[PDB]
Amino acid sequence: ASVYAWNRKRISNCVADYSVLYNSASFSTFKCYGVSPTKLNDLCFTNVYA
Amino acid sequence: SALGKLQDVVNQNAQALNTLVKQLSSNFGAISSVLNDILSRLDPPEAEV
Repeated sequence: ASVYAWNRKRISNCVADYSVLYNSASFSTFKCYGVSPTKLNDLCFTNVYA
Repeated sequence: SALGKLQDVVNQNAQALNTLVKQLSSNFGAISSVLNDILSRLDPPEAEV
């Protein structure tokens, strides 16, 4: 969608892996705020968005 | 309420200890007040601050 009408996607009740995205070598920028690009496959979250 | 100064000293010591304990739940400008959570969420180079 556009920038002013971005689509929010709720993610819950699932197991999410993030190491396959950081090591994909396709994403230009992968800046993490509050968390680290690693040590995230060992944590569990309550409600994330996309 | 006969023994006043003794109870006052005991209450002052208890309040000092309670304040020293409760000063661990503060962030002081950090992300959180839990050192283990900080170490588990951020890598050392970013969690040093």
